[PDB]
Amino acid sequence: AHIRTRKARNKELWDSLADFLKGYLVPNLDDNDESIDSLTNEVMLLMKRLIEHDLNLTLNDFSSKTIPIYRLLLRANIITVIENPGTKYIKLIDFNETS
Amino acid sequence: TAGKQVEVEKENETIQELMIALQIHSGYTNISYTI
Amino acid sequence: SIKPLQIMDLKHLTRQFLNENRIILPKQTWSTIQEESLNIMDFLKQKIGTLQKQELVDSFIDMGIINNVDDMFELAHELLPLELQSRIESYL
Amino acid sequence: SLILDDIILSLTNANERTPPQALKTTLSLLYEKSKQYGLSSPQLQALVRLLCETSIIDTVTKVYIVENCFLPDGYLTKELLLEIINHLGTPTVFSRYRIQTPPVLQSALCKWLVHVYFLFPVHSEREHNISSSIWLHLWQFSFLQKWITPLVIWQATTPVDVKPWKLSIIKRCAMHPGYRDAPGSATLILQRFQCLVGASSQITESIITINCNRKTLKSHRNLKLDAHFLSILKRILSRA
Amino acid sequence: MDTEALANYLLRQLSSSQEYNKKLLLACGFQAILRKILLDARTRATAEGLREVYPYHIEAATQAFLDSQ
Repeated sequence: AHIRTRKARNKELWDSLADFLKGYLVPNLDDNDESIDSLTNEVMLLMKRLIEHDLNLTLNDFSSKTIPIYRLLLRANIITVIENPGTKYIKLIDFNETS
Repeated sequence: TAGKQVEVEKENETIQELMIALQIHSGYTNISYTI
Repeated sequence: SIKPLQIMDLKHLTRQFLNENRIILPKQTWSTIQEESLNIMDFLKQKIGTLQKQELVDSFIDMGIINNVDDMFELAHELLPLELQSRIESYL
Repeated sequence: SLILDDIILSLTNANERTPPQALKTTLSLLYEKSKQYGLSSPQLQALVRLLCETSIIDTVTKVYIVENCFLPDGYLTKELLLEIINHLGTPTVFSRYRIQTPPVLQSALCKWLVHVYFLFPVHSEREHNISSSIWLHLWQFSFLQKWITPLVIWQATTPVDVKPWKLSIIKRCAMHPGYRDAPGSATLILQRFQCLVGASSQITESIITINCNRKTLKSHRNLKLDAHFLSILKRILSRA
Repeated sequence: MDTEALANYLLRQLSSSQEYNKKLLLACGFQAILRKILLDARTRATAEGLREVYPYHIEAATQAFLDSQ
């Protein structure tokens, strides 16, 4: 009976994150000459890529339009960047682990 | 599975911790407590 | 005049870098790095005493330190404290 | 009392162009009645934000107002820490249009939060998780570390608070050149995690990787706390 | 000593906002060279199969630097 309040909370985080991207983070990028929804989707995709721990996410997945995002994650110290190719993969640190 | 409710609880946790870090390090000035 | 730079200061500017690799310096090597810390500082003190905006990091690519300015930020991230990182970011 | 609002509401209207001796009157009037009636938490919210956004007060006199008139008449509001929090940090590429507040004023705000820690309000546990990670993130600002580390420590109560990802954040920052004091402040936080969760191999070996002289750690464990400020504060809290 | 500390150290033996930042850039340049040199040194100390960087490796690598670069 305790499950549909957390799935309730789960959408109210997704759209909170979304509303914050569309609302603040992506407008303060102001690239693509004015493509706020053409870019929000770029960025929204990237965050669900990060949140779902897509291992295929690499540095090249950042347009030169979205590369500040990458730099922002880097500054906050909340991603790990590791290279056999000379390419570099990006995953979120683990917030759930307890050991 | 009642163990995949323990998975939305874990992505519930990362979105939360993710926003805090975006907000702080992007100079956001409306940091609060969202439900 | 304090031209020879402190050993303990070196052992701090780099102790993460050493641990993060294989590097095991005895105290004897530590002195050696000190006297070399001079001729390495000696080098670039005549390299370009001209302080330029644009070629500052262009000078640095020429030295074989980096390839572009993205690499310089990856250096800022690992050598500067948080708030200077946000600064330098806008400088580039 | 109600007087401390024409005071505060006036400073709000001050700017460039105000007769500077008119100003010094209102400030002394603030210094005076704040020590007497103490400050009502909503007033305290309005005060701290003008202190962080206006240009028309010397910064070292701002510090003075925090050191000599930030005297709450009870428990702190949560909307007050948010107001402080929303004014801490560095100007970033997404936030260059932002009014940013002198770092010295920032750290002094934090030092002040240390003095009134016992007046923090009760957090729901979800709220406590959030607050615990904000201060850890903020802890990384090199010029807030001295006074943040007590807050990140004192909030460490249950072993739920201490998790691996908080550890590297700490360990990264201790080992990180371009920070001077961070190894001291970091071991401290760690020892409090040790002192809290018990064994945990990760923590104990991190502390080893950070060698501190055992005497910076004794200069870091003891804080001077300005007895004159808590004096006046006890008096205020006694009265009503 | 931290990196900003190292910045003013460097410039005092030689010599406004945009010029502050370059001072920092410069301090990262010193540590960047310096660690290139220690990494060069480690490899030729591991070439010879050794546990530990010995001093000659250091002056090898340091001149191996100033020659090529």
